[PDB]
Amino acid sequence: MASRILLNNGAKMPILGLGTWKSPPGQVTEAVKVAIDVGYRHIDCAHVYQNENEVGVAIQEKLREQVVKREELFIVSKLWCTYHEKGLVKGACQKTLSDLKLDYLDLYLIHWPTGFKPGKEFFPLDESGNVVPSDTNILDTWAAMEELVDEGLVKAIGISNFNHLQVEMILNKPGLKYKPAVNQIECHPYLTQEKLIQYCQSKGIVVTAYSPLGSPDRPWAKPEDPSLLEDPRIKAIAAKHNKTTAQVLIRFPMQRNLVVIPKSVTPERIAENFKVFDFELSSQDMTTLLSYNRNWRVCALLSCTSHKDYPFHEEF
Ligand SMILES: NC(=O)c1ccc[n+]([C@@H]2O[C@H](COP(=O)([O-])OP(=O)(O)OC[C@H]3O[C@@H](n4cnc5c(N)ncnc54)[C@H](OP(=O)(O)O)[C@@H]3O)[C@@H](O)[C@H]2O)c1
Ligand SMILES: COc1c(Br)c(Br)c(Br)c(Br)c1Cn1c(=O)ccn(CC(=O)O)c1=O
Repeated sequence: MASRILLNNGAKMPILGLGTWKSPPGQVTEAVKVAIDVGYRHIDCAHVYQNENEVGVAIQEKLREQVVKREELFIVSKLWCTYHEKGLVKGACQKTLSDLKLDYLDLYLIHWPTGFKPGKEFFPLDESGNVVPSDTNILDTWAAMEELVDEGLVKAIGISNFNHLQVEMILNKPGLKYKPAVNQIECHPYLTQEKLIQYCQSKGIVVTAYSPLGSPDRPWAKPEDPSLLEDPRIKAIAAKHNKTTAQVLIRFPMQRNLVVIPKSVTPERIAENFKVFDFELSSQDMTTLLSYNRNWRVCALLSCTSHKDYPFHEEF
């Protein structure tokens, strides 16, 4: 589709972006310098990726050589769960601004619908292994997000891993100032998200799909797990197209009006990943892909299954 989808806030947003979860501080700068070199204009970031400083370096570097202008960059960070208490949102936002070395974000997401106990510990757990919630509610958190818009710190606000009932709850929030611009969710061939994707676009909310390649590098990957990249059925469509299994996987959600944010620190792969503004997949394959759906989640936040705002109990 069109390279820069438009958000319900006036801004357009690059449908392909560089993902930075699991990109170690020591490698992430050179990856963001490279990805910008090849053409990426969109960076997916989070405080909880513990590399924002290093990311921010690469971004400043490119501006101060005027390889790209600020207003050309679509930069996304997220508010981690330990920061939902409304009084802490602003500070968390400023901190990530300071890390990235930016005056403003193009998009700040509520990273998960679930509030954690505030601290340094990103995932605070009781003795049984479930996280320690805060009794914060979404709407209060969301309202602090809105204040960030009005204050000029962020240009848009979205949500990530929200079920539809959770988006609905914000939409129907009395006194609502801004509807969420984006829902960032897990989306890929073994989790096609047809129902929630439908719901979100219809409400005029742009859907970014995360872990498009299945996130083989996810730390808790069992060896016996399915691998998108090494699925014979998916390898074929790629050979048929004279492109890589990954390039398929990346163009797939793009042909659904989703935004997509593959992660790499491998400069070769980073650029292999951007070589997708120049072909098309057939409706034959598109529907075949959608048929592989196993309702399989890479990110299920299982330590939070007994959190009142755990989002994955809902069908969608
Ligand atoms: N909002 C949320 O809750 C949430 C959750 C998960 C992810 N996300 C976002 O989505 C981004 C992408 O998702 P992800 O990090 O889960 O995993 P992913 O993008 O599905 O896959 C990344 C893994 O695949 C490898 N890879 C990258 N390009 C490749 C290529 N062209 N060929 C073969 N292998 C390739 C990478 O290796 P190397 O890097 O070693 O090359 C890395 O190990 C994240 O980084 C994050 O920004 C958001
Ligand atoms: C639920 O909190 C934990 C816990 Br508990 C542990 Br242990 C780890 Br490791 C992570 Br990375 C997290 C946070 N987390 C996930 O669970 C799944 C994906 N991600 C990446 C993301 O949210 O973008 C997490 O940070």
